[PDB]
Amino acid sequence: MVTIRLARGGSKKRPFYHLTVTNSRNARDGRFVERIGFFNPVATGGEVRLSVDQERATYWLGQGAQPSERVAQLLKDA
Amino acid sequence: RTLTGRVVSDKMDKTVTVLIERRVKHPIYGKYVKRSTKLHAHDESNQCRIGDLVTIRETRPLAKTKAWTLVDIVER
Amino acid sequence: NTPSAKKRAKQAEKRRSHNASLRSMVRTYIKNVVKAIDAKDLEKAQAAFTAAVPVIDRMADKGIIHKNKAARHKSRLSGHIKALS
Amino acid sequence: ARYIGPKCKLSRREGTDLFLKSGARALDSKCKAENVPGQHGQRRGRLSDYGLQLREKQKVRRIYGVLERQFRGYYQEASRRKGSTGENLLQLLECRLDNVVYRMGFGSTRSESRQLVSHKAITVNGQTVNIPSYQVKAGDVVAVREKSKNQLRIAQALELCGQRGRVEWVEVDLDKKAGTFKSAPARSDLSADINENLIVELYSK
RNA sequence: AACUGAAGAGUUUGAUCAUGGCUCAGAUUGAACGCUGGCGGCAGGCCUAACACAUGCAAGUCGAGCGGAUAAAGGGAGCUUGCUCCUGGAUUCAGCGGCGGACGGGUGAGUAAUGCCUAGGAAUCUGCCUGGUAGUGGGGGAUAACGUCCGGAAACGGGCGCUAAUACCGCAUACGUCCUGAGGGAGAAAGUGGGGGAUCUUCGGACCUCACGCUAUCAGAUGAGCCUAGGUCGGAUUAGCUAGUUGGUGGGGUAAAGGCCUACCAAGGCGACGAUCCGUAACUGGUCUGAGAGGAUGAUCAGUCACACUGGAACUGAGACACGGUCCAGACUCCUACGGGAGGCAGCAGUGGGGAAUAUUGGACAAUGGGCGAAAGCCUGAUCCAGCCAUGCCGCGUGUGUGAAGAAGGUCUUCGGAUUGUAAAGCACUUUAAGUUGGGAGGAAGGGCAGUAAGUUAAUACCUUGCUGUUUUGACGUUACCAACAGAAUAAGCACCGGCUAACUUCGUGCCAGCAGCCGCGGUAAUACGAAGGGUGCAAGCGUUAAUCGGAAUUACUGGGCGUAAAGCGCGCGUAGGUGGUUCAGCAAGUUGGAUGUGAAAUCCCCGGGCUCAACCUGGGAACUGCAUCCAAAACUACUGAG
Repeated sequence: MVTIRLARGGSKKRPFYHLTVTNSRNARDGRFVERIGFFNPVATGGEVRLSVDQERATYWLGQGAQPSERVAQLLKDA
Repeated sequence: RTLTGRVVSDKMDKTVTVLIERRVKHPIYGKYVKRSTKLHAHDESNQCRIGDLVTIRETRPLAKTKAWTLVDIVER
Repeated sequence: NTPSAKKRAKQAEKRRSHNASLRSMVRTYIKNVVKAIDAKDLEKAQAAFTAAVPVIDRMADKGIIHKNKAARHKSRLSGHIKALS
Repeated sequence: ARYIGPKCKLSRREGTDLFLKSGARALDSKCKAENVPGQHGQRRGRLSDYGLQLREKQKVRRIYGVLERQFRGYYQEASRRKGSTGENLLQLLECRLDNVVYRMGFGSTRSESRQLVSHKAITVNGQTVNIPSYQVKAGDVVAVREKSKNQLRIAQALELCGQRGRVEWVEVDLDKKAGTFKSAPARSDLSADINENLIVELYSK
């Protein structure tokens, strides 16, 4: 299956996720089909937490992309 | 995609051989050399002569080392 | 080791022995047709061809031979019966 | 690592005032700045041509208190920016926080301003900064923390502002002790003894 | 958003100009060693023996697939405090099954080629996902468990007897599937669970509905297999190499084109544009130097390939010729009742060995992810976190002010003094980090339970979904961070000082010991050896060694030379190849301009944004010089036609 899930970038104790669409049998930090947004939990000041783009998420979700548990709510809270 | 060369061989059976010249440039000295190319175009009717000027195109492989075919004979 | 690889080990010969019976049966009903061609037999091969088409295709949807392999014998063996006319 | 030791002795080799001692008592009375230091303080002659460029670079590097690992770091940010690396090298040494505390006049020496930053007594945007490398911007309201507004180190130093004047890119308020860094300096308030065409040429070869 | 840097010196000579070597100043490393040693962030840590391995752990999960045996609560009775039996039954897991172990983690042995990059295309496949479409009718024979017997030192093996399934196999039907020449012919399936109006009935059940699962098939994404063209290290003191070899035909074989394979036919194929052979090496996006052109190099991170003690081989399956699978042969350890067996850390730790040299037998599933079940849950040595090591980059401390009797004390001296030096001492203040005490976020999204509203329906029963209410969850952790208390207390070395090259004099030593990157010093006055004062460079580091690129216009495309410094074949003729006088005309292969597809993300660069700053993290752009397909222009080169 293909799936929409979260990567992990940044230092220790300061994460920064990436909404990628990947084949399911890959690594976390490995290859991907494309990337559509990010998610910053520790965003402070001028930083933006959610930055999903609704165009490609309209495209992939109509072709059987299967989201994760956190991405079940982040697309919902837009 | 369509190439052009001249025939050098008629020895095999339903199989012709072309020379495709080419001017590549040298990567560091800025000069256009000539370096050749020699294919095995699939002849079809055993009717080309040594010294022609023909036209080839690419198909699926027919034997091994023979994937190009013959479009048409341009000039003698 | 595991107590789960030793289960997939026992579960391999129970299918290896089972698939071999379903696989060799196909080949006996095909060699009956080919040995009947070589003796220039028109009606002997025609009877063997009739009762071997259902054996091949019923062994195709079980998943023993692939469905494009069963599509290949039926085309070629018809091409040798029309060459006896 | 700072420099802890004698401080007339640095002013005594380069042969200038250099503004290192604190009070307005006297130059060349605490110091005796007539000679090169050491035993052979009388013999002189023919500074080498390489030795002139190193003497100019070491002069600018001892006014402010940097070390060379930091100083080459400022030199990279000079050559990154657009145009006139000599002026840009100075304006990254003017915007540093231990300089601006000295320009406002919250200390006698420049090394006193380093200690007032280091003990969390200085704020920048309303929040505490204790780093003597903080590059301030245009319009940062440097103020003094209320727990130490009664220190005589700050009160006495404002009478030492009389022999200095205002540098006309700051403004200081002698009641609430809240300076305002107005804008960047120009290449007119800096003294002509420093040379922006010897330090740049030293870091080529 | 677009964007700039190029240094020289010493050494051949009585001296000079030139040619030409050598050596130094720079920035860098998975670095090692010597001296010295406060702190915290963010990083990295077997480059050598792919050399053997003690002991722990690294892939299992489903009782809403089916047997079986454990049988609670409770319903109890009875008998006299406890047992008896009964009744239901919640739990629980050895077995059959469905899935998954082909993903994730590790290492660089092999391979000089279509392996890997870039551009293309045609002959195929694809479990789980999405969109559809047509179904989900009936029937039979076995089998483990469990019995029981027999054999084995074990590791286990054998026999007879019994039972079930979504296990397995016929039969029935079928497009919108396969083959066929139209004509015609061939092929499937599995049920469990929540409910329930009516009705048949032991609501054993049928029944209706819902969720789930299964069977054909078309399309979409995703992954995979093939073919062409080009590029891809040194050696010419390696020049010929090859009979499935190179084509054709007939037949097989594989998901799929092909000498892939075979039977005859034919005598071809490649090669100085370097075949063949030898020697070494995993490639790539990138890193390190450079002004640039280039030159070396492929640690960590990412993509691709290749292996899993050595050599083979297939099965199972959607997809392996399979790191914790099977069979065989070999080598090597271990067990044994001597008959036979067992095992594979190039998974995480760890031991031995090698070596100039490289870390703890940690903590957890809370986070992000995977596998199974979607019902919660369960597994996870990949992940997220701690421990060790100045192994690197970036930041902060080791106090601040005043103070000349210019004190002792030291070294030198023309004996007058000079210098160490406001430096100390003395006096007045300051308390970050470290220490101590109190306080204290953010990483948490959910799940349970209850309620309610929507749509499913025959039945707002169940269930799905909004929402409400209530309750529960963190390895890190004594969290970052904040406040208070103590007091200047808790905290500086290392090389060098004749010239290149910043910085100097006395004392020992006398061709001895010794020094050294090059010039070269030392024979009794040494600014070069050994010390002492003084001084200069750098700092929590400083030095040497090893190794690349610069400087080297010293392999010169950008950017050199050949009368005498090294360098014009003894002279001809000439094949491949390189270059082409002059007018028109055509053409568009080069060439210029433009458009589209591509050039993975990271890295570098530019403008911003977050951590008290910076390193670090991160948003938007440019760039990736390329290759391909189209459109136009026609000066010059090419090709063509005429002079």
